[PDB]
Amino acid sequence: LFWRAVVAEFLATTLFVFISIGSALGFKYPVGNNQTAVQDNVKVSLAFGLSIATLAQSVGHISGAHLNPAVTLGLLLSCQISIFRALMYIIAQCVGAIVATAILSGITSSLTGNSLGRNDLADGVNSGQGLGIEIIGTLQLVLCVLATTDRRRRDLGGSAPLAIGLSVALGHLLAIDYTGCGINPARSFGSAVITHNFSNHWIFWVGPFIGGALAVLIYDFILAP
Repeated sequence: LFWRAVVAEFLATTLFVFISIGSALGFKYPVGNNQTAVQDNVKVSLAFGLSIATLAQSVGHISGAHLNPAVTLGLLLSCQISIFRALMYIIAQCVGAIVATAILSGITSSLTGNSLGRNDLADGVNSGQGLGIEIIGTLQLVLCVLATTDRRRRDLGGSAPLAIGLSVALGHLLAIDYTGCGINPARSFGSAVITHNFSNHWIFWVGPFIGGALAVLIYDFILAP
């Protein structure tokens, strides 16, 4: 049923976001200077992608397992996710992330103020610079998704969820640390709501939007017909 998908996406995002920040957080907690002075990212990129690949099987069976308003937005233009479906879907995806961080708050305290659960730009990375990164990051992800819903040389065989998550994993490998790999307004927002915002918030929300649109532009018009 229609409504079932909404809750499906909702819970899906909830557990997904939890795992994502859970890993990154996980390495940094036991008594400061021992292993995680600055964590070993490959684990983090992995979890971030692997997660998507798994629930994409479980929940993505019905809802679609978008877990990303931007991806849904890109899909809106091409995949035609219905004028009304998109709106509700984004609502469920957005709110779910919030419960995720909320539930994770009940852990420990060390530094309240700077980059804790949320992503931001470090040192010599001007906002514009940060913008292009996310633009491309999402552009990649959307490209893979639209790609999965069509014939392809020796067709994918069957590991569709794995392929997409791997695409997320790659998109992650490039900007996981660069921009905290936003490419998903839900992930950036969820963290933003609990700490509760910062002016730099626009970047991580505008990039995926513009990037996804640019992505379809390439496939739809030049790489589709």
